[PDB]
Amino acid sequence: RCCHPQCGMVEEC
Amino acid sequence: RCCHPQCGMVEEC
Amino acid sequence: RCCHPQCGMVEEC
Amino acid sequence: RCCHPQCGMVEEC
Amino acid sequence: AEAGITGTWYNQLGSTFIVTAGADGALTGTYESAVGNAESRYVLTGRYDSAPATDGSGTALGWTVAWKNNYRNAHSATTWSGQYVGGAEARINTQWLLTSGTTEANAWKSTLVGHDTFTKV
Amino acid sequence: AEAGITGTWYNQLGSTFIVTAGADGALTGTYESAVGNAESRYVLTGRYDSAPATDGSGTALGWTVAWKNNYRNAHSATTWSGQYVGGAEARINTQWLLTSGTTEANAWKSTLVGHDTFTKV
Amino acid sequence: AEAGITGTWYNQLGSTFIVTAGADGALTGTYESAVGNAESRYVLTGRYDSAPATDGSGTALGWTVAWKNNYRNAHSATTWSGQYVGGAEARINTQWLLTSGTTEANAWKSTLVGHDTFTKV
Amino acid sequence: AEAGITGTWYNQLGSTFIVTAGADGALTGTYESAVGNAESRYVLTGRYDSAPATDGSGTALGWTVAWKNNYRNAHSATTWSGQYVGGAEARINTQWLLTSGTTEANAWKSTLVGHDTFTKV
Repeated sequence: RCCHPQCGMVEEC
Repeated sequence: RCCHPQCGMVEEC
Repeated sequence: RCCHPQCGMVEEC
Repeated sequence: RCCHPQCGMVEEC
Repeated sequence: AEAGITGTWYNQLGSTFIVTAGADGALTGTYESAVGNAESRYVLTGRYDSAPATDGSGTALGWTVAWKNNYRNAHSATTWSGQYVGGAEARINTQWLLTSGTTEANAWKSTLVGHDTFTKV
Repeated sequence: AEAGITGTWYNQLGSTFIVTAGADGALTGTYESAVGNAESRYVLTGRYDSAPATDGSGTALGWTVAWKNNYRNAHSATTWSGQYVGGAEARINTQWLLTSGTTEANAWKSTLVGHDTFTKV
Repeated sequence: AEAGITGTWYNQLGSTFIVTAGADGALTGTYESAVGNAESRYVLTGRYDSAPATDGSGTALGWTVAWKNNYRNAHSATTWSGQYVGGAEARINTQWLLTSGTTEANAWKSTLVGHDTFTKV
Repeated sequence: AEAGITGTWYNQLGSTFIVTAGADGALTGTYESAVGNAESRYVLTGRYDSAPATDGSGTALGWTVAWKNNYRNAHSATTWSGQYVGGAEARINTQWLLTSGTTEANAWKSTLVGHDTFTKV
């Protein structure tokens, strides 16, 4: 879902 | 309080 | 280079 | 003219 | 869509805006602070995507209000840019820019930025 | 200065917009590419201060363009907010917000911000 | 103030930032997505008004985070600008700008704008 | 390009900032008036991408300046977000947000937005 550190990315995409 | 139309101004200041 | 109307896109990408 | 540090204010107004 | 956008919206700051969404992307209406008060009503005009994606994405739109009417003039204009999200909890999420007419020397501080969320209730 | 605003304007990115400023504060026109081909023309609507200050201040204005016409649809809308400055080197200094229709998950990255300077030459 | 700002803050998007407010206006800390995960932690540095007004106004502040650490690099940086409001319901209201490194041709779409509200709970 | 960023930069408003780019991605320096008098010098701190792409893209960065020093306090803070572009005509293209400490009632107009272009000449 989120692929950028800012939207809370936990695991890489 | 509000003196500009945007913050909901009702009566002039 | 430009793929959005705003940057002056002429032909679709 | 400039009364805020950002616009290069030198002397206070 | 057109049917979803047309109507009365309220922001979290005490403002009300009535808008009509035209079939071809036109947005027309009034932005007011208090009902029944001519001095607080302003014309608004804008545009919206009349054929949004069907993948669950919002509907892009934007509108402008010049803060002048037949009674007052704040020598400024605000533009709202955002998207309409339908549903039981429909709303319009926006970011806005308020630009005031200034002298050349004060041009650097002529624009304010903020955000408004409009709801049907 | 409706007479001052009405006409053709060019930005630094290669875009052209023709606008007509009504006496009532209305802005109507077309936003297109430098070439002007039919597929790249979009409707624009906005508002401006039709009675600006006379102390040398600029004229506040703003307009919106939804990126959809009869040929294409980019599911987005841009609003320009700024002021018109007349004179031998007249220009419209603006800051804009480009919002794209997105899913709730991508809403955080739905809006781009920038600035454009339009000149008559 | 210093005592009020120092600590752990949470935004409405799932991010956590731990910061320490220095006596002379320095802001230092870490911005992370998930606890106990080195790959999601980034350095943050900023400044705040260490002697705010006593008329009930907020405390102006701002900080930056470059999205690169010892494991990942998103070639971008975000700056948050806003103010701290103390009280039982203390929070930091901000507006942010995320700029990505781009080629000259894509510079026009290099910056995203948004807003975050951080709370202690 | 820490070597490329480190140095003295000038904007179009008459402001000067001296910065040192650390190998660790840190930006530290002083933001001052063209004159450079002691009362107009402010601390600046920020971050930058210390390992930018090699495809010709700019280097993302950002910094903050709280408008308080040992002589004055404007109860506000500005954050600049943008990218550094090297070369014979190197420059730092930015967009900024200036937030002032305000009461809850004036929070809606607490943030100004603009843009600055810094050059080495």
